[PDB]
Amino acid sequence: TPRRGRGGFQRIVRLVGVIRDWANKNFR
Amino acid sequence: ADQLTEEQIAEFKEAFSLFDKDGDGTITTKELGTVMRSLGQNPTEAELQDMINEVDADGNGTIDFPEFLTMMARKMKDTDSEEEIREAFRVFDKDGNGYISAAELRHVMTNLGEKLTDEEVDEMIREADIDGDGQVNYEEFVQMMTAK
Ligand SMILES: [Ca+2]
Ligand SMILES: [Ca+2]
Ligand SMILES: [Ca+2]
Ligand SMILES: [Ca+2]
Repeated sequence: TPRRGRGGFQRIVRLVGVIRDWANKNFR
Repeated sequence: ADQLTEEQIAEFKEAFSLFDKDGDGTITTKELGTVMRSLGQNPTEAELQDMINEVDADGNGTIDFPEFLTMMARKMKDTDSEEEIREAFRVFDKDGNGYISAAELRHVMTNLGEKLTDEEVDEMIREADIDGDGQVNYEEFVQMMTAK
C-alpha cells in the first residue's frame, strides 16, 4: 500500500479484462 | 448455491456501473460495444447482441446481475491476473511504455464514464504514483493492489 485510493485502476483493469474476455471469449 | 465473493462480486457491482453509460445497473449491446471500441476494438452489433443474447436471461439485449453472476462467476472467481494487469496496461498507454499519463487515463476514463477534468485525472494519477512522476507505471498498479 504505497498510496491511498488504489481501488480505482483496480476496477478499471478488471472491467477491461472482463469486458474484453466476456465480450469476445476465452475466460481468464 | 455458489456465487462470487466480496472482492469478486464487488468488482461486479461496480462494473455494472462502469459498463453502462449512465449506470442503469445493466449492460447492453450499445454499452458493451461502446466500451469495446473505447479501448481499441471495432466489433459489430451482431457480436454484442449475440454475446448478450447468450447470457441475457430474457434475451432482450441486456444482462442482469443474476444471469451475469452465474456466467462470470462460473468462469471467473479469483483476484486480479497478470494478464489483465499487463493487457489493461497495453490498452491504457498509447505507447505501451507502462506509464499512463493523465492525458491517456482521462481519455479512457471519460470515454467509458461521463466527463473528466485535467485536475481530477492528474489528482487521481499523481495520488496513485509511488514516487510521483505525473503518470502511472505497472509497478505502481501492482504495488497499488498487491506488492510492497
Ligand atoms: Ca444507460
Ligand atoms: Ca434482459
Ligand atoms: Ca507513456
Ligand atoms: Ca513514478
